[PDB]
Amino acid sequence: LGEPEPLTEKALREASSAIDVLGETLVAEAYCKTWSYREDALLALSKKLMEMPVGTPKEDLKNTLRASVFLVRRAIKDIVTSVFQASLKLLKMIITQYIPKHKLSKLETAHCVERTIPVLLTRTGDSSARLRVTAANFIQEMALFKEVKSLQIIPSYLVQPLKANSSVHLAMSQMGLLARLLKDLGTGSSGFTIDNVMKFSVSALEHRVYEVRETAVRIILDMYRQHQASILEYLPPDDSNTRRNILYKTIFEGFAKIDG
Repeated sequence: LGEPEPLTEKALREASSAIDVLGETLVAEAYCKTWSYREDALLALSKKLMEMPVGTPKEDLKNTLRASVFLVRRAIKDIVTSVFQASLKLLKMIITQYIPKHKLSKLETAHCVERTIPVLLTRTGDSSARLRVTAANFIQEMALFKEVKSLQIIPSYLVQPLKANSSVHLAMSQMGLLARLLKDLGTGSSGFTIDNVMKFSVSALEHRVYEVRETAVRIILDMYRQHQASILEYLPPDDSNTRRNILYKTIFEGFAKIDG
């Protein structure tokens, strides 16, 4: 049980503000090469956050939240599973317990979500299937927490178009999350719209990976079962020249199958 190594010059400037709020010891623990210290820092921070009394000044509560979110964000990228899992436990406590306990605003909730969800989505492209599932399940869990659901933030990340050079795992995970949360949250108040969903799905039909294109077809057909006529403007016209692309054939005779 030797002490954590010192922070590098780069880490020092990067974590400058967190050091003032949380102290150098805890930040050094979080940055060091010993996973059990990285884990302990997050669990210690978890204890510290919930022991802060109700009447604590709002600016101290917000600073502490912002410094903690800074550490959660880096720990979501951890190379050891236990540290990754401890960061999710901390993140959940901040959004679901700390914020409502101290009656903090929607801007704080939004800050937690905006700083962590994009980094968490990168972990849904991990090589480990068990890690992809843990990351995806947590995103689904946060998307349905009452305070986060109201902000409509998470659906907006899930409809962002798939990059050309995107991995097979990353693309499949995003599509899986889109389909599952679209069914749970629906259209209107959620942040999903016929507009952004179809825009995403039609764009995915040009992806290099067969399985990505195939899932886009499945989502388009599901949107036709629900919304019928209002999605047709997003697609090309139904005729035999369009049907010389094999995917659009499947879609349009798919539409024909769904009707009489």
